[PDB]
Parts: sequence; C-alpha cells; structure tokens
Amino acid sequence: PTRFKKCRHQRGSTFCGYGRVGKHRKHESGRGNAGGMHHHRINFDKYHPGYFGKLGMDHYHRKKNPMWKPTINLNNLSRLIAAEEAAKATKGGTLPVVDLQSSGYAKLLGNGHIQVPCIVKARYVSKLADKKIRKAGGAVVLQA
Amino acid sequence: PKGNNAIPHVHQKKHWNPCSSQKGNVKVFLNQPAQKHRRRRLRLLKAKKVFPRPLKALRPQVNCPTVRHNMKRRLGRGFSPAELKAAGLNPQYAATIGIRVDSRRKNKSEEGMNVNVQRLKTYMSKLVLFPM
Amino acid sequence: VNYPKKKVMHCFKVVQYKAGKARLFARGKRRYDRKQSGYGGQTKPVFHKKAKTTKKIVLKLQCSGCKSIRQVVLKRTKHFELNDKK
Amino acid sequence: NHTNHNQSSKNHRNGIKGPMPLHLHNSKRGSWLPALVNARRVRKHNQKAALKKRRERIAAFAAKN
Amino acid sequence: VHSYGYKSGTRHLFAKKFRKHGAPSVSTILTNIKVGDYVDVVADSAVREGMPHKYYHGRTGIVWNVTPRGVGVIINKPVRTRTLRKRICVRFEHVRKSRCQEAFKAKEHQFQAYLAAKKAGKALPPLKKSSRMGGIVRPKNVEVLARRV
Amino acid sequence: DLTGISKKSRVIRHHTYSTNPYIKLLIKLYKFLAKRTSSGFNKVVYQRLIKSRSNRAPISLSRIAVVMKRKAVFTAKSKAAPIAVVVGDVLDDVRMARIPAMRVCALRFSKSARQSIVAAGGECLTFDQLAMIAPTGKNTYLLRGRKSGRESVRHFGASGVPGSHSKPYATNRGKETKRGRRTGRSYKRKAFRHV
RNA sequence: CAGUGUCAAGUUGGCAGGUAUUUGUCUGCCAAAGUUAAAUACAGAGUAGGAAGACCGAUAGCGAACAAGUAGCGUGAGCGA
RNA sequence: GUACUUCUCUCGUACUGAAAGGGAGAUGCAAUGCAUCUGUGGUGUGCACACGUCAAAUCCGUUUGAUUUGCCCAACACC
RNA sequence: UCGAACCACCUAGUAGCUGGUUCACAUCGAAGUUUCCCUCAGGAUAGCUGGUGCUAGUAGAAGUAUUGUGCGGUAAAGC
RNA sequence: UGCAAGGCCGGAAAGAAAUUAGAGGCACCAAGUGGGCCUUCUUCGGUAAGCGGAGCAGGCGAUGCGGAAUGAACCGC
RNA sequence: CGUAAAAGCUUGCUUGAUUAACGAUUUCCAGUACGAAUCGAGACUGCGAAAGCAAGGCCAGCGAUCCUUUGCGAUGAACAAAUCAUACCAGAGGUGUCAGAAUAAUUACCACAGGGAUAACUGGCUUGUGGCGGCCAAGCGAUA
Ligand SMILES: [Mg+2]
Ligand SMILES: [Mg+2]
Ligand SMILES: [Mg+2]
Ligand SMILES: [Mg+2]
Ligand SMILES: [Mg+2]
Ligand SMILES: [Mg+2]
Ligand SMILES: [Mg+2]
Ligand SMILES: [Mg+2]
Ligand SMILES: [Mg+2]
Ligand SMILES: [Mg+2]
Ligand SMILES: [Mg+2]
Ligand SMILES: [Mg+2]
Ligand SMILES: [Mg+2]
Ligand SMILES: [Mg+2]
Ligand SMILES: [Mg+2]
Ligand SMILES: [Mg+2]
Ligand SMILES: [Mg+2]
Ligand SMILES: [Mg+2]
Ligand SMILES: [Mg+2]
Ligand SMILES: [Mg+2]
Repeated sequence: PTRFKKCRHQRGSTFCGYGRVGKHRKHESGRGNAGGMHHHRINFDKYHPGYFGKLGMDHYHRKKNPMWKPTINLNNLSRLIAAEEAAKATKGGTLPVVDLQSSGYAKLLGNGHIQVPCIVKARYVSKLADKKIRKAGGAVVLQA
Repeated sequence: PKGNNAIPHVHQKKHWNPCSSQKGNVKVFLNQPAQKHRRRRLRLLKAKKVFPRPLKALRPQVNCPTVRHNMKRRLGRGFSPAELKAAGLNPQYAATIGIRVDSRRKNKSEEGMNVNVQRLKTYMSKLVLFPM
Repeated sequence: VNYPKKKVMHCFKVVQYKAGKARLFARGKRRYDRKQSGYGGQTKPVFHKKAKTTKKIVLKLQCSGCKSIRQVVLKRTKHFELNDKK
Repeated sequence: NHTNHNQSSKNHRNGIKGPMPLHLHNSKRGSWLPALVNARRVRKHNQKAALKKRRERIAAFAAKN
Repeated sequence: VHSYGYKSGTRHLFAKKFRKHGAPSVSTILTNIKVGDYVDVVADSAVREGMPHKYYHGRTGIVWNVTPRGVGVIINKPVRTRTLRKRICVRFEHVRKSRCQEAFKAKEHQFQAYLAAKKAGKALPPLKKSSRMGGIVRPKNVEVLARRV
Repeated sequence: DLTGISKKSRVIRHHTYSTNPYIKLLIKLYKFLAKRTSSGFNKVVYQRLIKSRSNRAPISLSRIAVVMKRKAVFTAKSKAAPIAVVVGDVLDDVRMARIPAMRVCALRFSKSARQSIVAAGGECLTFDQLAMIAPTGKNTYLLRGRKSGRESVRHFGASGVPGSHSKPYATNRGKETKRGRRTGRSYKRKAFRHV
C-alpha cells in the first residue's frame, strides 16, 4: 500500500519530514555499520555491549548434526501421550512407554514434578531428571 | 538516528539489482506454477509411455545418517549387490526389471539388508514380467 | 627506583619480567605471514608516532618453593634496579 | 560555544522528577556483609514462618468453618 | 576546562573555620547512627581520608549503610531532568546526626501528649495563647517624626 | 491564560482498533452495562476489551487453576465457585494434569484449553453468556495473565547500561558476548547498580 | 590453482577423515584416461508457434505505434531524433 | 488461481559455559528422605465480607477484613 | 577539447556540499545544549518533542511559600 | 535474662507545613534540533564597539495583534 | 586545603606498595568506559601494651578491540599418545591526535563542491591612533 505512507500523506510539506536546517542527505553518518568504534561508539557500547571483540576457541568444521541435543522437561512429558495412549495408562497398570527421539528431544531435562508416571526412553537424561522419574513410578531408559 | 536496532547484516552489496548498467543476478520464481504444471504434464505423459511399467523404480529403506536423523528411515538409490544376491536376482538383471541397483552400499548391519532383502521378494512376487 | 632482591612472603626470588620471545607459529603471526604476503601495501598499520618513554614494570615473584610464579606489576619508573637496600 | 541558556527551562518542562522513595530499589546490596548476611538468615526464618502461618489458617479455616 | 579534579574550586569549602581547627570531636566519634536516620554530610577537612565530592556538602539524606567506620548515605542529586539517589560512602566524621526532624520529633512528642491530654489524657493544662487580634491599646510615650538633619 | 497544563492529557484509547465483528458486539454490550450500571466489574471489563491485542495477555489454565484454588481455600466451602473471567484468552497448560471443575469466561480458548476445561468438569462461558449470569459480575474473579517475561518486554532497555539485564537485538546469539560483556575485555557491563 | 626447485609409494600401498608435527590404530575411498541423458540457465537466433497482464497509453511504453537505428551529427570510434 | 498434503525443516517451549560439558516445582522431616500446586514479603484491579456513614429509599458512593489478577520493588530457592 | 585528448563503457561513480521535494483541515509542538568522534558545514548519545500506551492512583505532586534544620564566604565590611 | 539491633509484627494514633489540591508512577517507538540571536541583571577580556566569552531569567527564532512616526527583540498583549 | 604530646622531626621494628571472591560507591558522566579516589569483605600480615593503624606515598602522574607476551593449573571435533597451537584467567608491550587511521610537500597551469559559518574586497561600526581644536598657564613671552 502506497497511499498508507507518510510522504504520500505529507505531500506539500516540502521536506517529507526531514527538516530544513539538517537537510535529508544521502549517507551522512557513515555508510553501513561504519564508525562502530569511532563516531557511533556510544550507540554500540550502549545497545550492543559485547560487539567488537574475540572470544573462545575456533571450531573449524562445525556440524550441527553431531551437536544436536533437543530437550524436554518432566512437566512437558504429557505432550507425548495421547489421552488414548494414556487410556491404557489407566487400565492394566501399564505405565506409558514414551520414546523421545521419535518426537525430537534427545535429552530429558528434569523440571517440575512429573505429572503422570511413565517410562521415557531418551538418549540423555539429567541427574535430577533421572531421579524424579525413578521416584514417581517411572524409569528412564538410555537409547542410542 | 540509529539506536537499539539489530546490527543489520543485510548482504546486498554485490550488484544484484538488474539496473541499467548491471545485468542483475536475481532468480525470481515467477515460473514455478508453470513448471509444476510442466513437470506433472511430462510426468503423467511419461507414465503412459512407460506403461504398464511403474513410473518410479523400487528403492530400498536406508537409515538417514547423523544422530539427528538416524532414527528416520528413507528411500536410498539402488539396493546393493548384497540384497540382490541374498534374494537371487543378478544386479545386471535386477537393474532392468525396475529394481534400482547401487553397487556402492555396504550392508553394514544385517538388520539393514533384512528389511530390504525381504522388500525385494515382495516386488518379485507382485510383478508379472510378461515376455517379448 | 630501587627494589629489594629479596622479599619475605607469608602466603621470593625476583627476576624483573623481560619476555618478548615473539614466536613464529603464533596464530596472529601465521595470519600475518599469510596476510602480508605478496602484493598490496604493507598490509597492516605500524606504530610510527612517538611513545611513552617510561615503561611499566612487571615483577615476577617466583616463590623459592618450586612452582607457581606470581606476577606483581609496579608503576612506570625510568630507572629500576634490584640493588636491595645497600 | 557553551551556553547553559534554555537548559534550566528544558529541565522543567517534563519536570525535574522527584526521587524515588526509599521503598523503591532498597536493595541492601553491596553494603556491609555481616549485616546483610544476618538480615538474610532472619528472612529465611521469617519466610518459614510466613508459610507456616498460612498452614494453620487454611486448616483452622477448614475444620472451624 | 583545564582542571576538573576531584577537589577543584574548593579552597573555602573544605577549609576549616576560623580558630576551630585540628582533630574532630569526641562527640562525632561517639555518635550513633542506624540504617535509616538522617545525616548532614558536612565534609570537614583535617581528616582528609573519606571526604566526599564537593557536591555532597550541604546535603543531608538517609543512611542506607553503616559499615564499621564508614556511613553510607543516600543523597538526592538533581542531575538534569531527574534526581539520582546517589549512594555516597564517607567516614563517620563527615557526618552529623541531622536535626531536620526535631521540628516534629519534639512537636508530636508534646503535641500528642497534650492532644491525648486534650482527648483523654488525665487533665488538659492550658497552653500557648492567641497571637494576632485587636485591642484598645494604652500608650506610654507619645512621639512625632519630621527629620534629623 | 497561561496554563502549563499542556502535557497532563493522558492517552486513554477511547475505542478499539479491532475489526472483529464479534467483539464490537461485546463492546456495545459492555458500554450499556459499563455505563448504565453501578458495577465496578463492568467498568473494568470494558476498558479491557477496547484494549489492544498485545495488552490482553493470555492466562494459561495453570494460572487460572492456582488463583482459583487460592480463592476457594477461603470461602464458605459450599458457597459457590466464582467465574474466572479473563479478557484475553485461555491457553492450555500441559504442566497442569488435573484441572478443577471451574467456570471460565474468555474471549477465546485454545482448542486444547476448551477441551481441558470441559473434560475437567467445568464449563467455559462467553461474555454474551456471562451477561446472563452476574451481568454486574458478582462472584467473578477477573484476571489478566502475565505480560512480563514476554520477549518484547525483556528487550526493553539498553543492555549495555550497568544494571540492565535486557536482551540485545541480535540474531546471532554468539555474536555479542565479547568486549563489553567480559570482565577481561577492558570493561564488563556492571550487572548491578542502584537506581 | 599456477610457476620454479624437488619429486614419490605400490594394496607390508596411496589419498581423504577442516590445528601443525611425529608414533599408532580406525573409517571411507582408489587421483593422476574417457564418455554420459534428465531435472538446471537463457527469450538472444521469436527460429517456429504462441498465450497472457491490477503494465504504458503517444513528452508515456523500446531510441523507434509512422519509409527508426531512419533523417540528421561526427574525420572516426560513435551519437541519434 | 483455488482446493489437499503426509514428509520434513523453521522459529520456541531452557538456559548456560571459552570449552569439555552441564542443565532450573514447592512445602514440611532432614542435613538425602517422604506427602508432593501461587514461593516470600511488600504496593496492588475487580468481588464477597461486615462497617457505619445527609443518604428518596434502601440500591449504591465510604471503608475495613479475605483472596489478591496483572505490575513493580526487595530477597529465597534452583540451573 | 590538452598540467593528460576523444568516443563508449564500468556509471544512475561518490558528495557530511548546493538546489528542489506535489492536498486540506484538525490535534499537539520544539531545538541550537550534554558527552564522544582526524571531531568543530557531520554524526552518535542524552535533553527538548510527538504518538502509542500500561497502571490501584489528590500523590512517589510543586521552577511557591511557611516551619524547623543544615550548608556557603560573594556584596558590604575590615586591614 | 534483658537492653539495644536488624527482618518483622499485631494491639492500638492523631493531626483544632499555607496553596494549587488543575491526577501520581513508570514504559515504548520515533522524529526534528545539535550555526542561535537579543535582552534584563553582573562581568571576564578589549582603546572601544552595533565587540568577544560567560552566569540568570526573559524573549526572538517559531509570532501575530495594539503603539514607541519607522525597527525580528523594546511597551502592552 | 590540611596537620603541633602531628599527618612535620628523630629513632625503632617492617613490607598492607601484597593477595584482594571484588562487593558497592564518587567523581567525568550518557549516569558509558577509563583514570584516580571512597566504604567494605575474605585471607595472610606488619607495626603497636592496647584501642586501633596499614590493602602505598591523599587528592595530577595515564590507555580500548586486535596482535605480540608472560603468568595461570579445557579443546585441536574418526579415535590414542606426546609436542605444537589455541582457549579461559591476570597482568605487561600502546595508541600524547592521550574513548586509541600506519603519513611529507608544492600549484601563479591548477580543477571541483560549496561558503559571506570565513579573509582580501565593499558597506558600515569601532573615536583610541595619526593628525585638530578649550578653558587654566610655574611662568614662557599670565597669552601678539
Ligand atoms: Mg540531520
Ligand atoms: Mg547545521
Ligand atoms: Mg544403536
Ligand atoms: Mg518467561
Ligand atoms: Mg605446481
Ligand atoms: Mg606419498
Ligand atoms: Mg592421513
Ligand atoms: Mg605420521
Ligand atoms: Mg605404520
Ligand atoms: Mg574417472
Ligand atoms: Mg507529441
Ligand atoms: Mg497481601
Ligand atoms: Mg569588597
Ligand atoms: Mg511580541
Ligand atoms: Mg521615535
Ligand atoms: Mg595515617
Ligand atoms: Mg574523569
Ligand atoms: Mg576502576
Ligand atoms: Mg595518584
Ligand atoms: Mg596511612
């Protein structure tokens, strides 16, 4: 939409909102991010505090697949057991059998108290996670 | 002025605009609806040409490689010499009756070929191969 | 300024840190060997204008107990001797 | 060209906002430790008391209702 | 703007007064401060270790912090369009216990003790009398005025 | 006539910029009620409707349960279950397994929040259906729902100012943690400062 | 990658395994010969055939709706109604 | 163009560390164990509570208790 | 055309510099100052200002006095 | 033990510092401006200035109207 | 500025001129660094009989990113080992244009963008200079 613009709204204003003293120029405060340490240093040091440095060691060939560890908490396990799959979790005394990596979620983090007793099968599991489940009628199982 | 904006990093400093001087280096997909129709027209027209053969060949299950995907199964190209030998078919003759052949796969786990050796003899059951 | 050869510590041999080895195969010099290689200008700036004539003194309190050198850093003094209070 | 003119009248447009009262940002922090390490432990007990005082309430308010 | 040091333009400000120099009081060493009372941050010299910046000299404010030998005082500072509650750290000798409330410390102490005496108390002893009204005044010496030269 | 009273005018949002034809019905409903009644509720529930969409923060059923459990612990224990009114909309909470039979009145519900209520034993209402039950809003527990912790509100600030735990606008999360955000890069943004 | 100097080994192998070096293992692969459709780029020969448009509407749209790369200009490259 | 789409990816529900890596419920007994819902105080809508108040009559303006929603300040715990 | 020709092209070269920038009414409405900058014909940052607000707000109100209570060393004075 | 201290607390407390009480508090986004000039009061530098540099407030800029014949600034408004 | 049984003088014994978990603050301020200070805490201490005093000599004397460098005791990503490198940490080498480009002229052959923000010019203004004048003359010669 071009009618929904202010230099179309402010025809006849003679400056489209850029003033008479300081005339709208082309690039006049540097061009780009220029001057981050010279004349825009007060902007960078103050809205971008950590910019302009080096830190840590270099990981040359970084592959995000071997460094892939999605996480789910204990209070979010119910997100993987349908009410029908939990309808068998009511009868027969059969604990739910949750398998994380099929839904994503390599690692199992222990946050909150687990609402429903189940047995999760996760590649990775926290110490407090490994302990809340095994003391809530459940069991963590390590896979892969 | 500036102020509390994300440092832009826009990466448009290499004459991509097809201006009056530069030829331009942009790829606009104004033809993808024509191409979707174009391919499905070849596809549906190649299918009645290859008929009664299936348009797509047979491809095996293969395990997507990395730890992110290793639990996801996938259709790889060709089977192996192994599944074909463990199912009778000569990989020279499998590659001519719709079965797709891959002389590079290595059958690292017997688990793997077992899903595919048996997957052949499903095809080799429901295939007529009427002679000429 | 003077400074004692010996300081007692309860928590001792003074060396007056004067390093500067300037290794090859340092990551910033390998870059430099690569970066200022061949054509182009002297592809890096160089401190041309004058300097602070006086230099600050790192002083390595190496304990006579074997290990774990300490480093104290004094102020900027022109003349520094370890005469140890004649 | 230093002037200071118009500045006192600029500071009084949107007003020279009064200071925040003491119950704002009364973080007894960075202050003298042996005080705040005691004004800490007494907060822990006074919270165990605040939690306990609500425990009888609800339980008194149940049976006595 | 040649000099703007931490002690600039302060000859007469930190200078001790006439014929009263030397060591600080024993009252100022025997003062008692809490977290919360008010203090006049009257930076005296002759201690020269813990004096605040010039600005915080006629200033009084809450004690937010009482370290062993440093009183921490918040002080309102009208910077440009807002006041900062500055948090200065000075020693005790640069500090008076500020009267600034005896105006009603001592007022409501006897004002209530007589409002109570006026509300319930025991009895109501009559208090200060009226100030501004009329009166048929009897003179005691007549006079006139024309000039004196 | 010198005034000085030039900036004392507050922006009250007289109307709504919403174009939803089912909320302009609730607004005309709650101008009638908010105007021709002595209800404190109807006043308040009317400014919250004409209010914008970013300001009507959603309350999860968790928040609704817990605060309705903090009401129902001090009642006549047989008096009534007040109606949890939220002028935003209700979202399910997979961190609350068991939900009480509580009546709720929201402009909207998640498809998983409506079924979680109705499965629990409560009935989720509307505002054309609450104007029939306590139109004055007797026995109704009005609710906002947290709008802090919102990712917009925690970029607000500078992030380079001492005592500013705001998040810089940076796509690359491992871009700006260098000089200025390190104690060993000539200055570290002072994590605390009295204000 | 190139140039110069140097210049191998032989499946008791060679190269690749994104930090150099040596010593090992492991994994993949087998350079220094060659061909190979399709999907991909292009409206330039519109060659052949076209179809369209929230486009421009004769100072606009191609420079050119017309005997337009024309008349005319330039020693010329060119310019250009 | 419209209609449909498993599959995947993407952003985020979890953050942190330079990295190896690690990874947040509360309460009581304990210094891990067992029942396992705002976390604390404070400032705090609305409504229900009783509290009287020129109050036409009695519904509301006053207010004090209850819970306090959002918000904010302080300091717990935990990663 | 010459202290670097001419044509075409890169090229719509860059310009903190100069000129211009197309309707109405309504509602408000400034600044030439702070700090930093090879900075002083410019920027960035605060202030000024608008819009959108959020919020329990006769209060954490005031370019004002009173009352107490501090502070000061200029005028005059005195050498 | 109890004083005093902190974090608290309930029982209880009212005023026999004027006025306006033209509503407090934050928050967000974004311009424009970053060449000022004059003036009152006082005052640094200069022989001096319709001079340069300041402090204070007011203005002009950005603003007419009324009148000092006349005037960006004065006097009224 | 300040200090007089000292903060100066003399002597003594000493390293607190150190590590500081650095916690907060002040000044500059944008309430950002930096620099210098202030109040602390933890050691370990010295000097004192002790209370106390000392984290230099008060307050000027100093330096970012990167790089180099040393101290201090995780990684090099198919594994393993030792070097090598890097990393975290704390410092040092330094940016005096001192919030930190790596720097000589000349143009009258000069060109451009502009500038009365800024000179020669011109219009003024400045009245002291340079040059003219008044009363009063020790007297000159009280004035031809
Ligand atoms: Mg501008
Ligand atoms: Mg300008
Ligand atoms: Mg496995
Ligand atoms: Mg959150
Ligand atoms: Mg070669
Ligand atoms: Mg070889
Ligand atoms: Mg190899
Ligand atoms: Mg080797
Ligand atoms: Mg070998
Ligand atoms: Mg080949
Ligand atoms: Mg024509
Ligand atoms: Mg409460
Ligand atoms: Mg005088
Ligand atoms: Mg006027
Ligand atoms: Mg006149
Ligand atoms: Mg001393
Ligand atoms: Mg400074
Ligand atoms: Mg510092
Ligand atoms: Mg010093
Ligand atoms: Mg001393």
